[PDB]
Parts: sequence; structure tokens; C-alpha cells
Amino acid sequence: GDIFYPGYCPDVKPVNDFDLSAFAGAWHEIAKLPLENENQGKCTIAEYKYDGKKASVYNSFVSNGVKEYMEGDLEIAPDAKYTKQGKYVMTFKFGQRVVNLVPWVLATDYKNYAINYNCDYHPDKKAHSIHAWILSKSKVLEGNTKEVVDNVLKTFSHLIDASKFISNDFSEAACQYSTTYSLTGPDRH
Amino acid sequence: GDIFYPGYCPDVKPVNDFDLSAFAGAWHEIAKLPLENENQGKCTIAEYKYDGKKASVYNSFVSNGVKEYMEGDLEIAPDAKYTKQGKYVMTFKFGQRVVNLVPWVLATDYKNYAINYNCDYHPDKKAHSIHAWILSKSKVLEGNTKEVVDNVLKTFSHLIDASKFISNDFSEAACQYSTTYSLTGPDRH
Ligand SMILES: C=Cc1c(/C=c2\[nH]/c(=C\C3=NC(=O)C(CCC(=O)O)=C3C)c(C=C)c2C)[nH]c(/C=C2\NC(=O)C(CCC(=O)O)=C2C)c1C
Ligand SMILES: C=Cc1c(/C=c2\[nH]/c(=C\C3=NC(=O)C(CCC(=O)O)=C3C)c(C=C)c2C)[nH]c(/C=C2\NC(=O)C(CCC(=O)O)=C2C)c1C
Repeated sequence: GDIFYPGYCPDVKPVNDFDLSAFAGAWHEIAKLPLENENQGKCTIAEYKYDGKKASVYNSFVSNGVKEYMEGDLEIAPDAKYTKQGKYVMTFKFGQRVVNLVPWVLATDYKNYAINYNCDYHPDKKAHSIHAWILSKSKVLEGNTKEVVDNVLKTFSHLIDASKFISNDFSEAACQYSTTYSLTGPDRH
Repeated sequence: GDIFYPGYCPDVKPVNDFDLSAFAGAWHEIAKLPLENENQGKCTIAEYKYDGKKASVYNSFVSNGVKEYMEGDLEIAPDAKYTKQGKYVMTFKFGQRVVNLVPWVLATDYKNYAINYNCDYHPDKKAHSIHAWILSKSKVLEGNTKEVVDNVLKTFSHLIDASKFISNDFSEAACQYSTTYSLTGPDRH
């Protein structure tokens, strides 16, 4: 199950001076906090492409030999347009269902790692769930960068319980797929 | 039991431009979050006296006809001296045991109400307990002021669960006492 904690989401401020073009690229999910929709995928990678005017997203993972993917639009969050903070929206369409995902970027050096997060409040439960992802431009978080990440993460110890991260897998095996499948699309729901 | 929530205490900033002389006086505890040491006392009042150089505290409550009290020193918290925020220390001595209590003042209008709080982190439990007190210069929080308090409290909804407050009692009966007893003192532990 996803991780929930009592009460409203805590105050949090994402990264300043966010640079979307610098952020663009293929991000590997080295690890994440449990997230129902993606708990079973492996070799999880999110690829963001930028035009200067337009941004798009290509997300994929592999489940039992199948490569599932999603294609959508990406844009800076309306409020972040004014503050210049790292907050973006990913819009995906499943038939008539439209989804607007909003990851918050707590920190990143743009070339090697990113620490993303979200807080989802359930009023009916008076509790919130927390989601987080350790992202890297390499399939492995390597030694220098590993230390960098760990120290940064530490400054967010009151927002993310590091001990709850779950490592993803990028072995050739894990990433292997015999076939594909688009989760997004007009003939979806 | 006291109220605990998981993780480290959240970020919080107490009232700005704190004025100790204006704060001085007798504060009635209209309500509080459960706090073991004082759960049984009634007619609970904290009285702070200021010289301009020196501040002292006189705390009291009544348990079964007995008026228990504590006498100590009061001073602005070392860090608050620089920031001018509302944070103070109460030092009490029980024999050789010395206690340094630190309430944080979230908000106050000085003449009628104050909203005090604290967060105690237990590393061995990876959780923190939260304490809070609604204080008033009158034995009753009256109508205008009640509305004022409620609206202020609302801005702290992510830090204090209002529904957990417990009302104190200031009836003549409650405050009645046949005898006294000093909890503080040299012949204490
Ligand atoms: C790794 C970077 C990454 C990521 C990756 C990701 N998710 C994926 C999968 C999915 N995302 C989804 O949203 C759904 C469900 C789609 C549906 O509604 O049917 C799936 C299966 C895939 C590959 C397919 C990939 C690469 N997904 C996010 C962000 C998110 N993924 C989320 O589900 C949410 C909302 C969380 C919440 O409910 O509160 C956010 C912010 C980030 C930051
Ligand atoms: C109402 C204002 C008020 C108050 C009142 C108060 N407490 C009292 C009682 C006590 N306070 C104490 O600390 C102890 C235990 C003393 C001991 O260590 O033996 C007792 C019995 C009395 C009357 C006696 C009164 C008026 N006490 C506080 C503040 C506090 N009371 C606390 O116990 C703590 C630490 C909480 C924690 O453990 O994390 C704080 C900040 C405020 C802001």
C-alpha cells in the first residue's frame, strides 16, 4: 500500500530557478516510495523532450516482457510560472479520461540526478499519502553522485523517509521486452 | 496518552515581534491538547510577571482540593533573542533536577488570547508528540475573541488538530482549594 501519514500535506517548497530545458532528457527511476500504479514495472524511465515552446513526455516500463508506455504533454505548473520553482504538469488522456500529474522537484543538478515528490491529501481519511522518486540520467547512481544524492536527501528527512525507498532494476533482463503497449490512447478509459 | 504523529517535528515559526512585557499577566488555560503532567489539574492558570530585567513564573492548578503550584524563572529563548520571535524558557527546579520548558507562541493579541505549542521528538520512536494550549486573560473565551481564536487556529490546521482540544474548568467549584502544595522546591526530586 502507499505510504500515508496523518493530517494535511506539510509545507514544502520545490527547487528554485527551475530550468526545463536543462531538465529535459531520459530519467531512470533508481528508486521510489511505493506507488500503486507503478509498483510492478521495472526498468522504469521517464523521458521528457523540450522544444522551447513545447514539451512532451514518454513514460515506460516493463511488466512480464511487455513494454508499457504513456505519451503526454508536459508543462510548467501555472503557479510555478510566476515563482520559477520546479513544478510541472503531465497530462495524459485515456479515452475521455484526462489526467494531470504534478510532480514537485525538490532538488536536482540537471545533468545527473533529480529528487521528485508529491503529497496527496485524502479528506475522507484525514491523512495524506507521500510519493517520491530518485531519478538519474544514468542507469546507476554512481559513487560521487550517490553521495551527493544522499546528502541532499538528508536535508529532506522531515518530508521523506529514505528508508522506505524501493530500488528499481535496469538489468538487461529487466529491460527486455518482446512486445509493447500503449496505456494512453483514444480507445482507452 | 499524549498525541504522537510519525516523523520529526514539522517546520514551524512562532509569532514575530514578540513583546514580553505585553505578554506578562495571568493566563487561563481554556483548553489544551492532552499533556500527561497536567491532565488532572483544573482551574489551570499560568502567571508571568516581568520586571524589565527579570521575569518569573507562577503556575498553578487544583487537584482534589489541593492547589498545586510551581515557581520558576522565565526568559526569552536564546535563539529568539536574535529573531525577536515568541519563544520562551521556563526553568523550574525540583531539588537537583532542573527543567527547561520551552513553549512556542504561535499567535497572540497580548490582551486577550495566546496560542502556544511545542513538539517533542522521540528518536527511539521515530515519532513526535504535539502539545498545545489555548490561553486567555479571562476565565472565558468570549464571543468576539472566540471567533478571533477560531480563525487564527485555522491557519494552523496543519500543525494542530483542533478537534483534539480538551476544555479546562474555571467554575468556583473547580478552583476551590482547602490547601496548597509547592511542586517545585529544594526538598523535591
Ligand atoms: C519516474 C518519474 C515519474 C513517473 C514515472 C512513471 N509512471 C509510469 C506509469 C504510470 N503513471 C501513471 O499515472 C499510471 C496510471 C495511468 C492511469 O491513470 O490509468 C501508470 C500506469 C511510467 C511507465 C508507464 C513511468 C515511467 N511518474 C511520476 C509521477 C507521478 N505518477 C503518479 O501516479 C503521480 C500521482 C501520484 C498520486 O496519486 O498522488 C505522479 C506525480 C514521476 C515523477
Ligand atoms: C498553561 C500554560 C502552560 C503550562 C501550564 C501549567 N503546567 C502546570 C503543571 C506542570 N508543568 C510541569 O512541567 C509539570 C511536571 C513538573 C515535573 O517535572 O515534575 C507539572 C505538574 C501548571 C500547574 C502546576 C500549569 C499552570 N505548561 C506549559 C508548557 C509546558 N508544560 C510542559 O510540560 C511542557 C513540555 C511538554 C513536553 O514534554 O514536550 C511545556 C512546553 C504552558 C504553555
